[PDB]
Amino acid sequence: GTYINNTEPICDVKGFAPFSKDNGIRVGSRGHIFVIREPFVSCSPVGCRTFFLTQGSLLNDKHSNGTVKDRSPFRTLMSVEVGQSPNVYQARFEAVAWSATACHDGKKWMAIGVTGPDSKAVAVVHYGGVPTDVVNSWAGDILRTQESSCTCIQGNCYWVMTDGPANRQAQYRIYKANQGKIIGRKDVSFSGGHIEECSCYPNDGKVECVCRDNWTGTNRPVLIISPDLSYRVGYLCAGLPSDTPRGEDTQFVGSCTSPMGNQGYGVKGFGFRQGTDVWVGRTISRTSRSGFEIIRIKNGWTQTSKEQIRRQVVVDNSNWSGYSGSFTLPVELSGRECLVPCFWVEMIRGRPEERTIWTSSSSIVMCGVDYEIADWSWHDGAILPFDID
Amino acid sequence: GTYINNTEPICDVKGFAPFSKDNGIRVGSRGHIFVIREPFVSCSPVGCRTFFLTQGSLLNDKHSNGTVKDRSPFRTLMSVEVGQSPNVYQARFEAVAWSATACHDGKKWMAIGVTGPDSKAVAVVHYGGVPTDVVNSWAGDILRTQESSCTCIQGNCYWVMTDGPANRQAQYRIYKANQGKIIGRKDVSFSGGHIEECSCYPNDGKVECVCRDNWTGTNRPVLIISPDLSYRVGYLCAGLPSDTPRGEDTQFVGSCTSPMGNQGYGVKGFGFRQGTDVWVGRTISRTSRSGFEIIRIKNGWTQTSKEQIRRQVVVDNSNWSGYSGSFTLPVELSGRECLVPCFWVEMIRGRPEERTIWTSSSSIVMCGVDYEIADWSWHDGAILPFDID
Amino acid sequence: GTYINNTEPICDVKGFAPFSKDNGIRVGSRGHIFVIREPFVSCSPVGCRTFFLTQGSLLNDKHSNGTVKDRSPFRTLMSVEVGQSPNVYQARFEAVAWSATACHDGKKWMAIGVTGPDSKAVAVVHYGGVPTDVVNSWAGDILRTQESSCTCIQGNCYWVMTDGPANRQAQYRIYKANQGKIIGRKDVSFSGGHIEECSCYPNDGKVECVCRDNWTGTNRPVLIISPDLSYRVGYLCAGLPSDTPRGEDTQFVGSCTSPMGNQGYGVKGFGFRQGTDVWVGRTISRTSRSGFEIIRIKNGWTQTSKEQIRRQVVVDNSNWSGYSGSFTLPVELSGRECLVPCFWVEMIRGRPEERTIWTSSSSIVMCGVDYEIADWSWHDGAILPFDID
Amino acid sequence: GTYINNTEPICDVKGFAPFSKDNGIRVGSRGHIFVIREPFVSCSPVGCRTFFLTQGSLLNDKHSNGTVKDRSPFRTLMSVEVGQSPNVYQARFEAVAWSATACHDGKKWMAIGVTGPDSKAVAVVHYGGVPTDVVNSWAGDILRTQESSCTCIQGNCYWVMTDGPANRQAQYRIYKANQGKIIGRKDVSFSGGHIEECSCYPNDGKVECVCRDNWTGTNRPVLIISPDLSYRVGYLCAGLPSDTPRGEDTQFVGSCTSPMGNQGYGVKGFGFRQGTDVWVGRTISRTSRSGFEIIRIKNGWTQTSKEQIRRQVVVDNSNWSGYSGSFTLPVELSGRECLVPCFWVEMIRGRPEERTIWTSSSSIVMCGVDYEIADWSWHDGAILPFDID
Ligand SMILES: [Ca+2]
Ligand SMILES: [Ca+2]
Ligand SMILES: [Ca+2]
Ligand SMILES: [Ca+2]
Repeated sequence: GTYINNTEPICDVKGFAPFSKDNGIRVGSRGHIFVIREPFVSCSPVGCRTFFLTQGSLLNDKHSNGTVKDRSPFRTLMSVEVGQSPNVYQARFEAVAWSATACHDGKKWMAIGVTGPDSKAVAVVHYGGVPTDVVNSWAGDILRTQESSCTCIQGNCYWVMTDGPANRQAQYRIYKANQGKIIGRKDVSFSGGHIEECSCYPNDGKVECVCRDNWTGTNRPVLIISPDLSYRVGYLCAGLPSDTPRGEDTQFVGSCTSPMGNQGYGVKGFGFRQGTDVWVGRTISRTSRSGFEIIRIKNGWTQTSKEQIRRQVVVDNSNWSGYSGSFTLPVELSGRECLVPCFWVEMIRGRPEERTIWTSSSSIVMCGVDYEIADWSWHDGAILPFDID
Repeated sequence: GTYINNTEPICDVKGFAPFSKDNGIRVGSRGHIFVIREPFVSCSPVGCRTFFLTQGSLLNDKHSNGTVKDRSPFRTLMSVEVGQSPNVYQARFEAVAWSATACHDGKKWMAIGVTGPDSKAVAVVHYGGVPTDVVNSWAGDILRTQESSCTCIQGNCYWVMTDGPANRQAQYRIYKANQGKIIGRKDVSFSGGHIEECSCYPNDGKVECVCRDNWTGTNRPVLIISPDLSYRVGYLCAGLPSDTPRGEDTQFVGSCTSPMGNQGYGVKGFGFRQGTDVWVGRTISRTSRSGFEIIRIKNGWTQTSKEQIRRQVVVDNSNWSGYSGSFTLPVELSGRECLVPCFWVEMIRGRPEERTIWTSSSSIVMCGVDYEIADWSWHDGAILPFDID
Repeated sequence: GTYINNTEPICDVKGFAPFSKDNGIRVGSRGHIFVIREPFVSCSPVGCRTFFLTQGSLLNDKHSNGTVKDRSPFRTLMSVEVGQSPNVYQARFEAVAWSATACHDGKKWMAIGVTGPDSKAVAVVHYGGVPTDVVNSWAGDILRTQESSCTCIQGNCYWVMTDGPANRQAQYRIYKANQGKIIGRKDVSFSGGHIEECSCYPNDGKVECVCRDNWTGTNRPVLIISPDLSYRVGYLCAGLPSDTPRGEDTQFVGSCTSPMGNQGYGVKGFGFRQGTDVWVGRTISRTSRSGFEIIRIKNGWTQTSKEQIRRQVVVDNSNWSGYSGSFTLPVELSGRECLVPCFWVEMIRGRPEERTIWTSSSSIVMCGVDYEIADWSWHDGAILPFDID
Repeated sequence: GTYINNTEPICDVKGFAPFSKDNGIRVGSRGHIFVIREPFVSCSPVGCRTFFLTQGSLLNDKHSNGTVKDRSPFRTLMSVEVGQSPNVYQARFEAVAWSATACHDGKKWMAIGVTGPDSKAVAVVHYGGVPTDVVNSWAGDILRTQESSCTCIQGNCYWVMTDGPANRQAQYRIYKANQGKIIGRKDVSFSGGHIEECSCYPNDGKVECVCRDNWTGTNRPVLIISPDLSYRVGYLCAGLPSDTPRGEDTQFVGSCTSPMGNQGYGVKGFGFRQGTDVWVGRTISRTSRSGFEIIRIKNGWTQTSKEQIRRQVVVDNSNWSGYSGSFTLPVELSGRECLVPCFWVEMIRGRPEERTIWTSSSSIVMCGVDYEIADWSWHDGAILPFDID
């Protein structure tokens, strides 16, 4: 007995409890902490890990100068245990990557890193610490993936990739792998729809993803993947937009099928089905990546509901946030009969918003519980500028 | 076979042998050492760990500026092995917390961290590295806990919490948990009595705690918890006060039922029943947190005894001390038939007493043995001010 | 079940996927990273490790002054997991050595370090973390070895050593060991031929090595070792030279038996048999250790072929490279039926080519896959000079 | 199966091969390395560890100022794997101690640290990471022990302690322990003889120690302990003195029963019985702690032999040495049928000999092999003064 089932329903939860906080930038003032982005969480049967992209550079060093390309040859995926800062001396090497996803099937870690050139990039699949397969760019335009946990059901692991334009129609694929080896792929037909940077989780033996529309939608697309790779694709039905930037709530009319709101740009974000309701994350500000709030919509997975019945602030609107993503706790760690829904929020510090040569981020992680949880702000807390500035 | 019984009597001991000393502040002059408070010890079947609260900041860095609130959003519970300094690169993440307790039931670590807002704070229970339950503030006034080892008997783990005023009547609860899940709670009726920051241990299959009175008592309250959660509550009978600040010994009349001494303030401290005698810890000074001595009182658990029959100095009255707390060694590590009683002393350095921007502490840990042990001073030993000062 | 068989054929592969990159020098600007050379990779059943030679000195420290002899008494072999920087606090001690090889037989690591004086040096064999045997210099002229993975087949581990002149005829031996103990040696007769710094791998139950000629050959010698230690020895047949320095390709006529090209000097490098084809590594420049390319030659293992059918650039010719070496993934990690061929490239920074007091290197590791992989440059990326300069 | 037998003869060896070298001071110029003394080696069934005494202070920090007492309250015993520098972030806490011994019985580590006051000091026995027993000073004059590996035979572990004057008659005891608990002690009658800082090893099911005479002997005492604690005591028979300081070899007449040479002072050192021969370590200089040489004396364990038949220099007489001590490799690591004899040499840097505020040391470790090994110098190699100077 070794593979995780993950065929159970997602736990229905009234609130989200603080899991961990790494304080990485604050520690980085003096300690040896990588400059990072996308601090995503994923879990095995023994514990949860925080994954992150590095530039081979440390905070308070000249190499942190953020003029370096995002898609550089120095870009690597590394990991630490959840709540550990992304420090050099505890870190584990996962992949060469400027885009990533990772997940644990119950026996080993699977990690996928995209590197190489824009026009012909390479996704290298790792399983158990070594390359086992690859996917080459199929559309020759920045092959890329979730930047969050992929999802593993019964020994088969699932993720979503995109190749094509960052601001108009692109192409989308879902992938399936067992023990490091790709055993199926499907092209997701979604004309007029855009998909990036999906936040996925298991629920009831399917994969559900809530992704980012970077073309015209201030709502988030939703992708529901069956193990045979038939999928359903559309938009989160709810009548509140959860992308950033977005328009006022009052203005918004939702749509189960179309992007709405007619604005470009975006941020990675997430949501969890709760029967027919939905929990949705978003920044507080509609115009910038500041603040973090999670909102439950009555019937918001099946209807263009604006029925808000819960709201918990996790980062206040005076503080910088960023990407967020989803994962779940396995049953063997949680001890429950359902899959506990959890999320992470990245808190971006430095350039552009602040006068620094560098940019990094830290995180606050939260897990669904059966109780209301009070509002508070678990913000980054670093004091900028730093010495190297 | 996995759960620890801890149903055995506490070892009767004539003295306390040095276990470990981390030298954390001294190392922090150059190494990457968290700024800490409450360095409590707790043990599993494989070893003992030192837990501590951090601020996400390191010694000799600007983030150590101690103007930050105690109950900040950066506050986390972390741990290292006993005698390791609270350094970043060996540390293990336990909880987001500005108040904590932890203990090991024989299979996994249970850790409890309180964070969130004063008026509606959240205790998050961790078991095996993940959230499994919570307790929300029931009195909306700084929900808080032991800052020391909780106690585990036969797979059920016990701790004490307080919600209410820091200087007058507050409310007190005891909690019981199995595998991360709360299975019972009881309100402790104690009118006119105050309870904070309890130091508890197993003895004979009950939980005994020696807590801090921050209202009127220079004596320490005592709480004795049966596994069904019926409890006995009162004050340590002995005719010597062990709180700080306190009045002269000669002045003092003890009380098995009431606080005595009629002074406010306090410090976390401890004691161990020895049949009907008691070992009690206290600072040497009656007015400040300087020095550390442990005293055995003949019949001091059952009578208002002033019969002192042993005294061992562990920190001299020229050196700063602080909180102290209790724990026990499991039988599987100790190899004995009784539960060895052990304690830790925190040694506070920096503000208020010394001219620094920061405040941290280090520790000396001691374990009961069957021999008299000579007086000495295992003091912190750091040389202040530091560079950042 | 514990010993690795490694009796399987080498995987036939169309390309090489990025495995890892440590970014060691970049991190060394601020972190505590050894000054290194020869960052070779070798793997066990549980993972792959990067081995390296240190000088007991760190980057950005006065001890990194590179006036110290290469064959100094401070020289040690240490290791980290693949893709971890050669940092002090994750490193594992392997041997005292200014020349090395290491490999894992399926039960334990075998490590061999040469130290001591030029005229009578000592190779100390380590197995399972302790000395188990030695080989003393047999020719009293810088006893030395592969600086890469040795090769283990069925519990017996194989390596090649050289004792004698660095620029003319020297003497060569192959060694065989089980559980740390030498069980056979053979002198390799190779008059007029030179062998240094062999890069070997298992294939079909023999050991094949592609070594460096430092006397007259711009082609590489090839050594094929049977388990009874009979061997075949000659030169890589192919009509393209893969040493550096070398002459133009157009000029070159290959030879299965003789060194060709009539130039001295050299660099450690590698190649893999693919049935009758060969993959060969080389620097891009013919005159300096800049760039890295891998080329497949149709029939290049059996014929003086110039039939190039694949070429993948891994480091561009604007960036410094260095030594390269080979290893293979075990079947138990890879999950395949063949031995996946992998290599590493060292990227040298600092003196001579650059104005620094020091010299170190970092690495990019690559593994054979069943797909073409696009050209790119995974270069070191450090920004020199450093502070200590 | 868990306890080590260690009832086998000591391997007869013709030379000593380099095991490891930590380079600790050199790394300490930039890394976070404890200021140490007595870097002794001891081994379990899984590997060998280097133990060391720290002051809670790091190299290049103001706390390294060596005005601090040797017997301070900050003094702790810590350990790392053999060949790792004594760095903070890999170190393991063993005991509070300004004098120590440690050894592994096959199941757990036993560690013994002496701390507390000169006139009534406490040895705390640790087994499996916790206190299990103590020995209080019996003569009220600096209770102290080997500063090297103790010796474990069949689950019973043996060490030697001294209480009394450092320069004239003192009292000596041998101790026996199983699973952390003292099960026997014996007073060693040795009138006119002095014993300090014994270097012991198992051989043929007894414990043999070669100790330091700090009173009148430039020869070393020898102690042979049977498992029932009857002992034989005398001096190493050989006609060459191995203490430092000592008189010329030519002058010396050995003695199996008496100290000879009539000089005070001393240094910890070692020797190994080889049937009736002896290997003996000593500094090269007769007047200072410089150089290291090992010499085999024909019949030197049973006769006042001056028959020198082997000599291997390990540190040259231009370089600082210091204490040395003995240990053995277990059969389960070594794979042999005899106990391999190994030793360590400490290389002292800084005050007194050099102009520094601090004093620390590094080490070179060596293990017996069946071959002559060439002369060389594996010296410390640090470049003093350091910055803090
Ligand atoms: Ca959008
Ligand atoms: Ca009080
Ligand atoms: Ca050549
Ligand atoms: Ca002497």
